[PDB]
Amino acid sequence: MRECISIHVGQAGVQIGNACWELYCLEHGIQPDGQMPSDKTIGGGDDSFNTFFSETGAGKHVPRAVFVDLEPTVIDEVRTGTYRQLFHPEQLITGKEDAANNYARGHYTIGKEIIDLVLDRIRKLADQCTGLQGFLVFHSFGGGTGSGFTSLLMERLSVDYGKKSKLEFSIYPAPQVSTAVVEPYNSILTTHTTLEHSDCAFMVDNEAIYDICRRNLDIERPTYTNLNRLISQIVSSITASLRFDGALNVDLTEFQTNLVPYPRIHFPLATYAPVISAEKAYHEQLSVAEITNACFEPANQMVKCDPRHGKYMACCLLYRGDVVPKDVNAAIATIKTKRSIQFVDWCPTGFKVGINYQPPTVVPGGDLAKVQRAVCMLSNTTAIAEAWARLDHKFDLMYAKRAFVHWYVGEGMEEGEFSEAREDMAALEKDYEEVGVDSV
Amino acid sequence: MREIVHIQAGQCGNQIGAKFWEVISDEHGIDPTGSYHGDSDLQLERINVYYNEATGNKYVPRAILVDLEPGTMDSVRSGPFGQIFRPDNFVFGQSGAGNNWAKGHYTEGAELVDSVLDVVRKESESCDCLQGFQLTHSLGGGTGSGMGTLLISKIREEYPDRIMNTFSVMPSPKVSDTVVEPYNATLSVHQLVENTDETYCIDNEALYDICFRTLKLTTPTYGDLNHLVSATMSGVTTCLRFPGQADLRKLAVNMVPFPRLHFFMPGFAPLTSRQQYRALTVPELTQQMFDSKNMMAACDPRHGRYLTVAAIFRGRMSMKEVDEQMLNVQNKNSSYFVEWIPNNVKTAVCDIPPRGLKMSATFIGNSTAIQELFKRISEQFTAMFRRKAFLHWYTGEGMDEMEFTEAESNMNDLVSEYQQYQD
Ligand SMILES: Nc1nc2c(ncn2[C@@H]2O[C@H](COP(=O)(O)OP(=O)(O)OP(=O)(O)O)[C@@H](O)[C@H]2O)c(=O)[nH]1
Ligand SMILES: Nc1nc2c(ncn2[C@@H]2O[C@H](COP(=O)(O)OP(=O)(O)O)[C@@H](O)[C@H]2O)c(=O)[nH]1
Ligand SMILES: Cc1cccc(C(=O)N2CCC(C(N)=O)CC2)c1
Ligand SMILES: Cc1cccc(C(=O)N2CCC(C(N)=O)CC2)c1
Ligand SMILES: [Ca+2]
Ligand SMILES: [Ca+2]
Ligand SMILES: [Ca+2]
Ligand SMILES: [Mg+2]
Ligand SMILES: [Mg+2]
Repeated sequence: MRECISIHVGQAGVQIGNACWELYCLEHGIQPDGQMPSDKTIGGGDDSFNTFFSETGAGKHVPRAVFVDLEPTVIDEVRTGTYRQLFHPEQLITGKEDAANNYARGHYTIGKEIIDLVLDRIRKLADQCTGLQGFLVFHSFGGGTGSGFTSLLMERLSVDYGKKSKLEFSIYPAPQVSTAVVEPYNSILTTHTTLEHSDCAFMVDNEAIYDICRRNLDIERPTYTNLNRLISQIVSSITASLRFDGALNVDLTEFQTNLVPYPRIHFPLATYAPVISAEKAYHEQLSVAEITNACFEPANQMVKCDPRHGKYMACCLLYRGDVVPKDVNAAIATIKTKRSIQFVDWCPTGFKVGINYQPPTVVPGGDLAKVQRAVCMLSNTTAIAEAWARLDHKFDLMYAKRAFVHWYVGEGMEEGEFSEAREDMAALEKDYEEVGVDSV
Repeated sequence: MREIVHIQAGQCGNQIGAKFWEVISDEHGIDPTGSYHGDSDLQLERINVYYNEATGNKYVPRAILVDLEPGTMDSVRSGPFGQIFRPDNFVFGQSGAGNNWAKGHYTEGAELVDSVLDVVRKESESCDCLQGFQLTHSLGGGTGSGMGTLLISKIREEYPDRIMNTFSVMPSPKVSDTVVEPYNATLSVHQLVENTDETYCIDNEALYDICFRTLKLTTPTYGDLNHLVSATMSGVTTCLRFPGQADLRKLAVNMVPFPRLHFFMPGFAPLTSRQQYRALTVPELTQQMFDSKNMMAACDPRHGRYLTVAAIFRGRMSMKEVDEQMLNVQNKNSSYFVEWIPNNVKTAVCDIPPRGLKMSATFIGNSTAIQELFKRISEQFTAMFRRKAFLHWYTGEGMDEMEFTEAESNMNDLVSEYQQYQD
């Protein structure tokens, strides 16, 4: 019951999915062949981890996941990698020719040739669920598949599953690791097209993760592997409420109630701590107070923005590991006196807390120290609209000259779709201003 | 044989209800397996009020457990006295209510409600003469609030001349799970105004302050709060569970002078921290019982006036000294009792004390000061509703804004009604 189906779209979605499912297996004690010796109910069960893993009669624990990409080379590494036995072959779907960093090819020219097969595979996963809760969709904003095919898939999932919840983990582009000049175009197009189909979206700014790796982990030139290991820890913190049971556990959906005051205002800001190397963590035990205070350090946010220059509409603290409410309450009291956390006047100001007792885990060969306790803060702040503004400005510079637009028109799109998408973004920026103004 | 049918709905409703049945099962000498092992005939005199007698001298609570998710009732079934409940009396769905009054009242709750009524009807059909019903629930969630008030409405349709009583936990931003609690509580309060005869208002803020300030608990939990609710529920039902006077209707007739003003503030004494073996004198019991700090609605009685007051004293004590102290509290603070209801302060005594105490006192007030509770809720409701904040959770279930505006006016009318009798 309460199953969650994960969908990983494009290179960024697939590679982040690799890191997440490896981490999940380590947290739950699942071996690369899918066996889980601690699971005494063979072939089934209703344990908390069954939200993300189905079971076969042979004792295999199989991720409730589909991997999809329009070219094969990334998913091919999964097919031949360490966890190749984890997935059934039909869960890994590839085409031959990718979207060439063109939303139009991902949503139309190329995506339309594989969308039906993808939906059929998702249906096979749904049929095995006794109480499907919804989907988790991982994808980049900047790639042609991550943008165009994700939006096509989200539209089709609304039709085939109605208002069943769909959450996103969306990779927001940064110049240090970007691969296409037109990524601002693709980002605005998919954000516009997906907006009414997504119930909640966690943006991950690649530049924020890049800075954290360089600053806190002493990684000179972070790679996708470095970035994805950190992203997986944040993803794990957010989904841990769904995969583990506990007296103090609070379900992600209950945080969602507080985080989304209006349908379009559904982009929480995530902050994670502690991010520290083994060399620095040695003999340095980071307390509940220390990791909590770090949550309000802007340098630890998953999206670059200044919450001090906006207003809060919600603040949630998701703890895991050796944490008890007494220490949380004391930590929060301190913060409430040294940081002015300004809420809009129409919203309560109490922090919402959940605790999962299962301690954090790390993948061998990684950069993060193993820690006894960690926290992910999820806040709804008007400041996250800064991320839209930066993207919209790059869009405007190019679109005023119609640079690169012929690539999209040549694949069937119309200039009207660009202005329509950009106007929706302008309205969204204005919405974020409006909700922050005090009531009359 | 004046049977009462007990219903507990949602997470809060089932967790407080489970503790209530643990407390009174102990008082009546009923073990977790339903077998009687007391030593006083007073334990069984009125046992059929809350328990059905099964084969083999087994006593089974006349209780129905309701929820839209399985988690909490799984905990109850595995809890201390979980095995004492009738297995068929567990009625639950899988979807959950998402802290959403509309889901409990109009969609998810609507799909399950008929099966709950089947169990209610079954229990009512085996009653020699049913008094009425008691429901335990919170108002700030979705199942207890939304589906609980749906159940009350359908029970009144099928049993229109039976008394409906609730223990209703009021939300507070100090002890809050979600921000929509004032929405759910405002929607429920109107249902209660229309469809219950008596509602005990239990404010989570008052329960917290008692645990933190008086009981000196550094980190109060929901369990600590429920300990106070269990003790209070046992206190206010003593006169129903032991020889006295008497039944729900007679209580209502002497407590409720106007039909809509049926929301009570309960209180308990002693409330002692761990100096716990000290003997408590009748004056101490009487002074604390009327102290605002001993009350669980988070309303200052000195801000309003008592329409009616009931006080129950438990334990082997001097009934002569009880009257002297009671008559002393009234005749020393008569400015807070309306003078147009003569002799509106009634006192009752019960010989059997609660477990672990030589004597205790329970307080039931129908005070116009309860308007402060409804004012707090109304202000929190409007702060969000002015901006239509979080409404999409409710319109997605088919509700319209007009229903929120009507609930807003209904509760402000209720506040206005209390204010006229306070002057
Ligand atoms: N954090 C992270 N970002 C990635 C990763 N792979 C790609 N990206 C980012 O994703 C954007 C490019 O999109 P991709 O996911 O590679 O493209 P795609 O979805 O495969 O679509 P096409 O190749 O155009 O068909 C750039 O901003 C990259 O920096 C990854 O593994 N981790
Ligand atoms: N006193 C008390 N209040 C509770 C408890 N559990 C939840 N609440 C309160 O009830 C409201 C949440 O409703 P809940 O019963 O959990 O939702 P439901 O399961 O949908 O009915 C909030 O105001 C909580 O503070 C409990 O065990 N004791
Ligand atoms: C479909 C639907 C229905 C109701 C609200 C929205 C919504 O997301 N906003 C953004 C916030 C804005 C405001 N309050 O200033 C109002 C519209 C969308
Ligand atoms: C102060 C108090 C008293 C009694 C119980 C609680 C409690 O366990 N929660 C759950 C978590 C919730 C939150 N804000 O996250 C607050 C209520 C808190
Ligand atoms: Ca199993
Ligand atoms: Ca607007
Ligand atoms: Ca249904
Ligand atoms: Mg690609
Ligand atoms: Mg709850």
